[PDB]
Amino acid sequence: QSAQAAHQALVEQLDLHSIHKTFRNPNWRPNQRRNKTIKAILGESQTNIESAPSLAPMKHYCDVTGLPAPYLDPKTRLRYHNKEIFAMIRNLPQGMGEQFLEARGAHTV
Amino acid sequence: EGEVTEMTPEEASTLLIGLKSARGQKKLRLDPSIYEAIQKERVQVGDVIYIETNT
Amino acid sequence: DEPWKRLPPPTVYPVKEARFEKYIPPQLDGRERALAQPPGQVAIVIDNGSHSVRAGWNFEDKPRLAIPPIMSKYRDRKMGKTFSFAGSDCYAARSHIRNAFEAGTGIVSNWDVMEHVLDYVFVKLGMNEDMPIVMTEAVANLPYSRKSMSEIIFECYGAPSLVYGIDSLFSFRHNQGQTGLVVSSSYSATHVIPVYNRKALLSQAIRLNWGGWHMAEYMLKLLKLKYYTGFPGKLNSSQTEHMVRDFCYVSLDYDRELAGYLDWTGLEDRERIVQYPYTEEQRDWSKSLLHAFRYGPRPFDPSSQAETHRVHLNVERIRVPEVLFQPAAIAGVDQAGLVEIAGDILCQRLPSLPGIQDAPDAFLRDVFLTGGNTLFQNFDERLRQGLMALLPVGAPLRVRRAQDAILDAWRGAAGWACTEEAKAAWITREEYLEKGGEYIKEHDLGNA
Ligand SMILES: Nc1ncnc2c1ncn2[C@@H]1O[C@H](COP(=O)(O)OP(=O)(O)OP(=O)(O)O)[C@@H](O)[C@H]1O
Ligand SMILES: [Mg+2]
Repeated sequence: QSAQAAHQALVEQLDLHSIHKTFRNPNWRPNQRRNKTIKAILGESQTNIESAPSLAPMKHYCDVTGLPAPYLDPKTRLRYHNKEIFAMIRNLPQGMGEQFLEARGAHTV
Repeated sequence: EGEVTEMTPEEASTLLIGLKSARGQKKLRLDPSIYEAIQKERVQVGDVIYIETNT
Repeated sequence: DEPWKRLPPPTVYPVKEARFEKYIPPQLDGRERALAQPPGQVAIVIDNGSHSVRAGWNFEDKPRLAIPPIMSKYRDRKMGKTFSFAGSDCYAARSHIRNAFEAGTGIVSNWDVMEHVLDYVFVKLGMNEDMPIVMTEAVANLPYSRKSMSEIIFECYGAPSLVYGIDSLFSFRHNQGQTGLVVSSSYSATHVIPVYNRKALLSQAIRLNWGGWHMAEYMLKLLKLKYYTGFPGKLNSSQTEHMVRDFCYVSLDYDRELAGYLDWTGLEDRERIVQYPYTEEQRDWSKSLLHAFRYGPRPFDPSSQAETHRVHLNVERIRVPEVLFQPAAIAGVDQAGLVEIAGDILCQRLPSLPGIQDAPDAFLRDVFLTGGNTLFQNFDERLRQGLMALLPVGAPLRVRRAQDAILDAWRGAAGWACTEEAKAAWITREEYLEKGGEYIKEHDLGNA
């Protein structure tokens, strides 16, 4: 159908293989291992070291609703605003507690 | 009147105290008398204090 | 009944995300002008934005090209031919995508993706090979990354010369920057750089690892948690990017504003709502904080398809930008916040430097905001109010914005591109063949 043909005509029109690139050196070929993660590069490099943690005490916010949290639940270690949110926390689907932690980069492990 | 941002004993008598409000911070040179008044009250860094400069 | 039943019908915004747009042919007119312009005064200027690679001609006031650093390559096996894409030709219709940058990070890492992006740039600029390239770097860009890029430029494209400079510092030079504190918040990160007599003190620059990427990712995490019982729209980072852009703002007093944010009175105004696509053939919800959090003042029912296909942002309007000011509290980032960073620089570092003269007063008189992720409402006002409390009373603090937060870094490089400063900083191909791609000319706008 013409809609698919027109779409495939666009897919053709955009293709970087259909375009020929005379400025590209044909002889040079990369090292296949050249793609490395920042961890790998820093490890292989053994200023880009540029910040440190704050010494101030941080404020406490509810992991569910983000509102300020007077309370930390000793069971799941979620911070919560009030009894209404504590009620949902203690009956969360079993895996969900680790997601509310993970939203602030906390985990049980 | 400000939050006590610094308390630097200058001599070993004089104190320098740093005070801060939402609108800036200030340093004051304190005579040992007003220092010990500040020190008889249990002022520490992070406390909020009121000082009358001349009384 | 009445407190909801009297309300007008909710105002709701269609969801947005990055999408393909009408074809742009290769601009041979640029190649023509570039050869007509005087010798030694023409360069290709590329800003390697992790959100958008911006490219064009130094003699022009805006980039010709603004392209996501992405590629796609696949076979429609029934059609047999291979197809390959780099940029918005990736429809961000397979969306079979890879990106040149490491996720959320300022540094290029998939060099094959980058090399396809560079091929796309030079095609669209009408290259018919030989032209000097001005290219932006991350702050403290890694030596291996600098090498691999320059190796692409000189081995694969054989270009006559390359120069590397920091995009935020180019932006500070398009504006009449002379000395100041350059605050950049970008896609990848946030940097505070002190600049003295047009020279950046990069040994005293600091990076906060939060940016427009992390805001889009964090907004996604929160909306997935808000609708953990399931949401019928496919939540994606490219959508929450547009939500952060359109709806987030910085609180001038966050605790005061937050603690009252889910009060039912005026929640219809504090709430903003976006519609995902849909098709259709004494204990009460009105006293539940979690109903307000999720659905606001209206009643809710799952029978209404449209009302099931909408997310309510509410507290996320202000919680998301606050991660810059309170990173460890709100997102657990073990880094000091933006006001504490700028305060540490102005108050502890610069007055300790030898010979710097009137620190902070010299730098303090022009705190300068760059990069798109600074564009939030009240961002400048919040930064000023925070610094003012840390400074000696009545000190001449000014917080100022670039005339444009995103293009101005390219414009600064385009203006700088062929100055005697730049041409003294250029590395020639033969100098690269002598010194190798790790080598860089030390200059005021470049890395050490
Ligand atoms: N008006 C706006 N308000 C808030 N955020 C915005 C606005 N316009 C753009 N942004 C965001 O700013 C970011 C783009 O920033 P910018 O273009 O300066 O980065 P970049 O040059 O790609 O990054 P880097 O230098 O780290 O590689 C995106 O996350 C985008 O959503
Ligand atoms: Mg940038």
